[PDB]
Amino acid sequence: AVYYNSWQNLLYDSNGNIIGFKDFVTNKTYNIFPCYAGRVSAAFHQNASSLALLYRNLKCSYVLNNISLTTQPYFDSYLGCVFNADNLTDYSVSSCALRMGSGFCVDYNSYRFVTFEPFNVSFVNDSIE
Amino acid sequence: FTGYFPKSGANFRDLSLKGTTYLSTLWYQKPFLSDFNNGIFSRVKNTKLYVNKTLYSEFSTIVIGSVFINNSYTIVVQPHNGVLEITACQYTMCEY
Amino acid sequence: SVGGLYEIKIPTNFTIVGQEEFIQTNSPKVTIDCSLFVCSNYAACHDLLSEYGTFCDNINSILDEVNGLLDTTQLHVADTLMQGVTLSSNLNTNLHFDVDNINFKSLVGCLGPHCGSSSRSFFEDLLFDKVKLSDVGFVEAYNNCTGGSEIRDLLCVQSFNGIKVLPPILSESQISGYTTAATVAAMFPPWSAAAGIPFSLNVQYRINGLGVTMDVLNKNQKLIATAFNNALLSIQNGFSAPNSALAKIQSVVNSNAQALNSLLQQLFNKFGAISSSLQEILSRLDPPEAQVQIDRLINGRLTALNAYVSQQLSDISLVKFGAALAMEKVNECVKSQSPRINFCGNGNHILSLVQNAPYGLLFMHFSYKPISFKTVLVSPGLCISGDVGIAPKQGYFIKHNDHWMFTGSSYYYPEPISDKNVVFMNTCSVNFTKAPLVY
Amino acid sequence: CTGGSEIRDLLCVQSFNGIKVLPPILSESQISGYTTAATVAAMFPPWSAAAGIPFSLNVQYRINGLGVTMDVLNKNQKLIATAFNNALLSIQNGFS
Amino acid sequence: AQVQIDRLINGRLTALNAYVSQQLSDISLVKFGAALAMEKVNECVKSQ
Amino acid sequence: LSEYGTFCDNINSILDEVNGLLDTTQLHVADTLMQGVTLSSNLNTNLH
Amino acid sequence: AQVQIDRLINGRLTALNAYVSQQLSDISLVKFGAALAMEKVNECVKSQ
Amino acid sequence: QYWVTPLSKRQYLLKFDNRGVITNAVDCSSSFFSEIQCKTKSLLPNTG
Ligand SMILES: *[C@@H]1O[C@H](CO)[C@@H](O[C@@H]2O[C@H](CO)[C@@H](O[C@@H]3O[C@H](CO)[C@@H](O)[C@H](O)[C@@H]3O)[C@H](O)[C@H]2NC(C)=O)[C@H](O)[C@H]1NC(C)=O
Ligand SMILES: *[C@@H]1O[C@H](CO)[C@@H](O[C@@H]2O[C@H](CO)[C@@H](O)[C@H](O)[C@H]2NC(C)=O)[C@H](O)[C@H]1NC(C)=O
Ligand SMILES: *[C@@H]1O[C@H](CO)[C@@H](O[C@@H]2O[C@H](CO)[C@@H](O)[C@H](O)[C@H]2NC(C)=O)[C@H](O)[C@H]1NC(C)=O
Ligand SMILES: *[C@@H]1O[C@H](CO)[C@@H](O)[C@H](O)[C@H]1NC(C)=O
Ligand SMILES: *[C@@H]1O[C@H](CO)[C@@H](O)[C@H](O)[C@H]1NC(C)=O
Ligand SMILES: *[C@@H]1O[C@H](CO)[C@@H](O)[C@H](O)[C@H]1NC(C)=O
Ligand SMILES: *[C@@H]1O[C@H](CO)[C@@H](O)[C@H](O)[C@H]1NC(C)=O
Repeated sequence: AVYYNSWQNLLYDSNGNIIGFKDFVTNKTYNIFPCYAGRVSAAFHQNASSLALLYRNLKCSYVLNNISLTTQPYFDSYLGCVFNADNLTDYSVSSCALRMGSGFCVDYNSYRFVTFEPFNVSFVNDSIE
Repeated sequence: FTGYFPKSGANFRDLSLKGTTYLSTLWYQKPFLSDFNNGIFSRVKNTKLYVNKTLYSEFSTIVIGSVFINNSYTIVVQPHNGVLEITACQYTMCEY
Repeated sequence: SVGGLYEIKIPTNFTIVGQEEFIQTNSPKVTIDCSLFVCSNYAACHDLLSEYGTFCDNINSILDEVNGLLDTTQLHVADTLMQGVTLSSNLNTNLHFDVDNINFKSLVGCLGPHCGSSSRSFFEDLLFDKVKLSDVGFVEAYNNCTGGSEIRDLLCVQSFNGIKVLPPILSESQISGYTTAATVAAMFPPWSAAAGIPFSLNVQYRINGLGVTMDVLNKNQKLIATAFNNALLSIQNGFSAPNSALAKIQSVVNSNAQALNSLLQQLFNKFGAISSSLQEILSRLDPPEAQVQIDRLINGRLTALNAYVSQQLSDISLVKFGAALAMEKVNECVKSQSPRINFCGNGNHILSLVQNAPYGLLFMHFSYKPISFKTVLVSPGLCISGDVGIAPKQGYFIKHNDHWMFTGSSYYYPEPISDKNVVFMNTCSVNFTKAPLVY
Repeated sequence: CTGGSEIRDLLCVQSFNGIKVLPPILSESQISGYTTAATVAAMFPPWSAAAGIPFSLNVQYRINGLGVTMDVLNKNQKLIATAFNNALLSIQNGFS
Repeated sequence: AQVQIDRLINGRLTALNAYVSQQLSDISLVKFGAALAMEKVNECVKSQ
Repeated sequence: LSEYGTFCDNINSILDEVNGLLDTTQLHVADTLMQGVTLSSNLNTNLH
Repeated sequence: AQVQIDRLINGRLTALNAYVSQQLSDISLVKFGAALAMEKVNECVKSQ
Repeated sequence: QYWVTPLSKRQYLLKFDNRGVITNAVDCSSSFFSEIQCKTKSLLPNTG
């Protein structure tokens, strides 16, 4: 940082929050960023004995390294890291009780992470010419 | 931000007085002797003079006080050609 | 009326004009963690907030109801788009994109899931690229909240404070695929969205229904097709200008961002407390006085959440109204042509097409636009032969070559009077021009 | 509100307390002009608001579309016109 | 005085919030009615 | 009241949005009324 | 007791205001649905 | 030249550039345009 003058040691935003500081002892300048906060989207089916967990917009590496270690299987979906659900986006369902967003569904038989395709085109094999 | 600021649209008053030999007693009265109240903002011109092409800086000295006598502190801000001497002392301030 | 004839300006030349219309059918699904918003990380605040009980539960329940309403609305819109659509399995949009000199290439994306998410059309691609915060835009912005960047995105701050936009249950790619399927349903047999006839014939019949003779329509078919795809190109190019529909689309995102920022700003209001920061209060006071201050913050933040919730309910009511209008327009302007004059845009509406837009649908209304006019003397009826009255069907009776002839009301083309273009009456009305020599 | 009247209008009190009704962007006179223009578009050629035909012929055709033969309509045109403007007069008188 | 004025501020701000919510709700109905009026102008006056 | 923050700002913003919706609605109604209206310049309602 | 009862009065009046706003919003949708139902009675049952 | 003006506790809108220098300021209560500037927290408010 080059914006600290001799008398200045704190960086503030428009709302009065501290977002950076120059250390008094070492003169080293830092930016201050908030620690991560967020929710877990849990998909539950009445017939199941466990939960499917979706950490929205978080990669599985980030979840495991910086939030919590778990023994459940995981994979990186479009919506974020998904726990305890099989990645089966090549499969499709027309009805969905656990809608996760962006055309993705959690389907319970275990939980499966599948695509939600509620509507089809009726197809005929007649010629278009 | 709320702070001690000038009122925009108000008037600056050029209270600097330059004499040569004679001092008018009217200089040491109102409206030149002014009330302090919360405070003042000063816009001071640095009168840059040259002697043998050597730059010299001069501008008016301001005193801030109440009664200007040696049982009371007077703040004095006096330039000394690059050195701004600020004192707050029990000065025997002169009449003029 | 000079005698029995009035002066009327009848078009002698015409073009086809395209008009955009964006109708909002969806909005960002805002979810608030009331506990994280009101109390952040602070155990002393969560304890006091738990004494307020069902307030955060009520906020969560109302927002869940609102978001479920949005999801059901999106499902209904998709169902409306996909209703009655029958497509040939031989349809491959890579090669079949124009028919009868009308180019639908820009209105059609990839057909079938085998092409993937590329089902979005060139039109929809051009429209989506100019709006950053679509569903995928929100997903990417929230993905970047743990990338370690030095950029302080407002969306990341909002999400960290419990304010997050969730993606819709159906991705906009799916909606674009649905609109592509609806659009190609008019291109090719069985023409399931074009009244079971070729698109150009449907356009010709729609123009003829306005009072234009079939002769000029089937003689100027190439000109009509050129005018049609020129109108489509005019719409597409008008998106680059300060377009009103693009401004309306961006207004949804801008208003959502403004509401979210205003809600986040509530976390910096003191509400009469010593500070808006729970950190400062808990570092200044013991539990007895800290509780007094934290209660003022809890009350201010819960009031702000309630106000935002009421606003969101009110806004989603209008979103539902707009979605109902959009479904009605899909049914009665795109898939068919309901006899409602100014429902599908202004003017002499010919036909309408629909394309996917961020948080809504964009309708392209194509109209019959007269270019030049001829002022002619017209008769609204004639008393002919044995005092039998005749009235023109979607036209007028004109004196041409000192002879009574018929012309359409929307195009000047004198043609002989016949039972095709005449309504018969057993007794002619008064002020009907006398014409005993006719028929 | 500034006429100095002895009458205490509640609107003036509300406005003094910050509650005021602002006029619409288009005056009701403009809206009435628009409605007048839309109405006269039905009497006279080009009959842009009456499907391009005289108003009386439009009324007769609309009645015929209900299942009324044209023979009675075009011989009772005077009676139909008097019934129409009597209905309009009744609508006007109903506001009393 | 601040203790009393804060109670008046909170009451008056709550009243303003309630009026604002009611006004939004009423204007939604006004918009619905105006849409109906435009539809009637199009489909009863200008055409049948 | 200044220490309560953006409360009055939210009130004013919501009411401004409501009144702008009313204004846009009135413009749309007027546009619907005048859509497609063509009148003769010879028209003089004092006699016709 | 007045201090405690005042906190209960404020909480209960805020809850009533929130419920009132929700009820207004819901009845707007009920009116829209009833308008749709009347339109369908007119244009699907009584006629086509 | 020694220009002196009184000071008082006033609210200002201070704009800082990307290097932390105060480049512009607005005395909020000095004028109507100053009030608009402070209300929008911008030196050049939007047309309205
Ligand atoms: C009637 O049938 C004929 C024959 O099948 C159709 O003619 C075809 O019309 C298409 C236009 O839709 C022509 O495609 C054109 O290709 C050229 C490049 O050669 C390109 O520059 C144009 O922009 C357009 O894409 C196609 O060549 C043409 N084929 C033949 C054999 O004439 C016609 O469209 C059908 N309909 C009508 C109303 O005539
Ligand atoms: C950190 O920066 C400060 C500010 O420049 C340094 O303090 C100055 O050091 C110089 C050099 O000895 C002195 O002449 C000044 O009097 C000091 N104070 C000020 C206000 O300038 C300090 O030495 C630096 N420390 C490190 C470890 O870099
Ligand atoms: C989740 O499953 C999907 C579907 O099987 C995977 O997507 C496929 O991945 C294979 C291998 O990389 C590709 O050959 C296919 O083309 C992909 N199909 C689609 C439609 O994208 C996806 O990679 C899986 N993800 C994880 C994290 O396992
Ligand atoms: C949609 O089509 C797919 C592919 O054939 C099929 O698996 C699925 O059951 C269909 N769903 C519906 C509701 O038609
Ligand atoms: C279409 O499908 C039917 C039923 O399987 C079959 O009899 C017919 O030959 C098919 N036609 C084509 C062109 O594939
Ligand atoms: C109609 O107008 C276009 C362009 O203005 C022109 O090219 C064309 O020749 C005109 N046709 C007639 C019949 O006037
Ligand atoms: C996310 O970050 C990547 C890499 O920094 C960047 O390329 C991309 O544009 C960003 N997207 C958003 C929505 O911030």
